[PDB]
Amino acid sequence: PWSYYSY
Amino acid sequence: FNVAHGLAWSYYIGYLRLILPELQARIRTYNQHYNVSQRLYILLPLDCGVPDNLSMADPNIRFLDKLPQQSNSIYELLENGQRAGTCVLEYATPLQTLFAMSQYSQAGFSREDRLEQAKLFCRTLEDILADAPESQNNCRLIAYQEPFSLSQEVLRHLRQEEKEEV
Amino acid sequence: FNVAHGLAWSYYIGYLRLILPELQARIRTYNQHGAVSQRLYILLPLDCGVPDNLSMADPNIRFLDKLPQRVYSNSIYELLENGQRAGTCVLEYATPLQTLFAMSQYSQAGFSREDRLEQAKLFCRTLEDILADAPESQNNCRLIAYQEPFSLSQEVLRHLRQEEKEEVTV
Repeated sequence: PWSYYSY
Repeated sequence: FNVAHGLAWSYYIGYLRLILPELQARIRTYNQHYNVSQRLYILLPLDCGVPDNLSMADPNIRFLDKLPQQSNSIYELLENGQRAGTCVLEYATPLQTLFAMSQYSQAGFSREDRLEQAKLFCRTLEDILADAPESQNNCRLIAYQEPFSLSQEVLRHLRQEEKEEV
Repeated sequence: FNVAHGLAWSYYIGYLRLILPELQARIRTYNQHGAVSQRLYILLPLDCGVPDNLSMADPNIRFLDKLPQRVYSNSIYELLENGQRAGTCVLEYATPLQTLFAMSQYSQAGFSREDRLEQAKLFCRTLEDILADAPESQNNCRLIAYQEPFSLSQEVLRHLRQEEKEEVTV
């Protein structure tokens, strides 16, 4: 997906 | 002023640049079975409306499998209940960021501004991939403004790509 | 062509707006078990250099635990002075800043080192205005903008003690 930033 | 610029560059720098280079190899390894297409088809609905399931947008678009690693998913396209094409299909996720801004009153983002930035996002991403090495012409952009069969619109592009390949 | 506008808005719409509302409640449950600040401190290194481990940037910043609970993982860090615990807070980098760094290493982008710093300042200003008119309203968020030449642990400690000052005066 677009979990570009931290997860 | 133009929020699409950041969304396009971030979408390419943070996502497309990291899945596109090896995309063909993952499809080729998958394509070893059932001796489908080589490109990543990105849907750009100019309404910035991304459903959670693609099957809803068009009943002739159905899930088939997920592309195994070496997350993208392979979809099957139908015509009169018969499979007419199979490709890796995915939405331009930054379009939901444009939609959420239009539902954020404190943003000042109107529905007209959403369409304008959506069109700018498509043009900017096009120029980006044009000058990009990772593109390799393994990624095609499907921009469509709802009023039209989305399954037919993708189908038109799949048959054209096969035409060029031969 | 200001790329920071998109990066800031996406960072708030896709991340900050989804972890900030309940951030305090996660911290309160943790503090039931020392004490942790109430705000999320975001580091904005204007050089756009985000290391994989914060301990490298400053040896006086050490990992302590991750804040217990789309779902996103935030972690609590402790700041040191002469080997003694002087503060503990939820610390994290501005992830979109690496996007500015990667663009500057992309020749086809035309993004120079001067353009990266310029966009970094725009990213910091825009996020400020966004959060100011925001429901969370930085009431759970502080912005740390620093240009490396500097003790990073001392700069965050300075803001932490100021927050404690405000918490007992106002």
